[PDB]
Amino acid sequence: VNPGVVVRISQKGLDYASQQGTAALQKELKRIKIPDYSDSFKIKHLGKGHYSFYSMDIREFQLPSSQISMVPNVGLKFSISNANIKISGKWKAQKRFLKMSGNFDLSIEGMSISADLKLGSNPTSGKPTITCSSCSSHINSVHVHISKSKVGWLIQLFHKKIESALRNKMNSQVCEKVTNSVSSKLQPYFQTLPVMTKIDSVAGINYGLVAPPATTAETLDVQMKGEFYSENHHNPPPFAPPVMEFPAAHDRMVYLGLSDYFFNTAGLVYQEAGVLKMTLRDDMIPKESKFRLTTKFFGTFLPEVAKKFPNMKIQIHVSASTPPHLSVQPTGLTFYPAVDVQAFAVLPNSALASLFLIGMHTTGSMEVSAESNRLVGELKLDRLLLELKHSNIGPFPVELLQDIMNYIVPILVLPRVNEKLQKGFPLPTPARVQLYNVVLQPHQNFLLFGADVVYK
Ligand SMILES: CCCCCCCCCCCCCCCCCC(=O)OC[C@H](COP(=O)([O-])OCC[N+](C)(C)C)OC(=O)CCCCCCCCCCCCCCCCC
Repeated sequence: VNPGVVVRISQKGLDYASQQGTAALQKELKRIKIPDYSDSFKIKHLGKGHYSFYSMDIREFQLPSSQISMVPNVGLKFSISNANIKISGKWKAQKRFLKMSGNFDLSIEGMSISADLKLGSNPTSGKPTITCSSCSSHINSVHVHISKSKVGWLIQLFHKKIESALRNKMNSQVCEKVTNSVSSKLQPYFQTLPVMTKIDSVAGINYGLVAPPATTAETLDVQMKGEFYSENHHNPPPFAPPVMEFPAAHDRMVYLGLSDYFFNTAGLVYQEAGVLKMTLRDDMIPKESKFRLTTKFFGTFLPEVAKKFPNMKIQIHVSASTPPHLSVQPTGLTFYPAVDVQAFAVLPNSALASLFLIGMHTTGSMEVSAESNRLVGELKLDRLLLELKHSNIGPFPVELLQDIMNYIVPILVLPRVNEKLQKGFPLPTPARVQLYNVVLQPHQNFLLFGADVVYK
């Protein structure tokens, strides 16, 4: 099925992911435990004894450079190159009754760590997966700076008996940490991505992955369902999502393709739940106005109203007749709302007497922006078109209600609607990230959302 939303992370985005990762990887690397090395010796002109290098602690583990390359159709390749591991510890040697002790410094440089990241999807939950398929460290030199006392044999000893085991265990510990951090911390983090985002008492958005993440030459492509759903009653959309093929760029870190299907499912869900309705009472209009929802006022042009229903208030019911459409094109987004406006006369017992039913429809601009990690918008209308559907007070020129419709609608109706639109809809962002410096480029059948991300 064509996805309703597509997320494309660019190289700039991956570079950021790697910098945050490496930084987080440094801490785990600095917590590696290297054993104590105690062994005996017997040198031709020195004698027999027991040496010991122990109580070693990692003081600095700098990872200056890190990089994530994209291996088309395969995955990511994480690489660190000039790793510097500065270790410190103590040592003690004993020759007969001679006891010698002191601290020592060790420096491991030119360490290279390479790891393969494989991306997948979990169908039963719709969450992305990431695991480390391969890892390999590599140490170039080991500078044992016990340069403080004339004890060359001990330094010779370190290189001839200990170095070969230290490096091997260091290379294993590093890849052990990397592999673990991926499964235990990288994967669980990217699963904070919203799958079933509940936005209110009525709707929610389904951001579930509909296929495994595809790695290309220059982008990591993520396909999401992107359809507003209802929990009170499930109903599939009478349309299919468009193929969102957009220019892969590297100006921003991430790019979202928000299809028209996505936006239109919202309209369907809110309509069918019977919530796009509103009651206008005469007391909502500020007391200092020309128009009044009273039969008296309506008497100026429709009496009838004042003739059958003498001096009473008027109540108007505004409801959506059909699901509001939203068209996305390179010029901008257009909204097509159709409403049923029915006027009732409020009898002295609070009962409602149907006056007439009006069919209104218009065309407006839907502007879209982003605040925090939300998608907000604002609706603006054009001329309103009235149509008379049925009248209990006889046929009349439906054009007489134009002035009333042109006050009520933009003063009473539009305001409430824009409040929800300005509240917005949650975007598919993982935890602890905020989107800044965004660009919204309208395209044919979908909206392009580009942005930079900042990880807390
Ligand atoms: C696709 C979603 C659309 C929404 C827009 C956001 C899209 C994401 C684009 C990247 C920008 C966001 C950066 C996220 C940072 C990644 C995790 C992090 O910083 O620390 C993890 C966490 C870091 O730990 P921690 O700091 O988060 O919390 C742990 C704290 N301690 C350690 C004390 C317990 O776990 C790790 O292991 C860090 C990375 C180690 C291995 C390095 C691997 C290379 C880097 C990974 C980048 C590849 C990701 C590919 C994404 C594709 C999947 C959709």
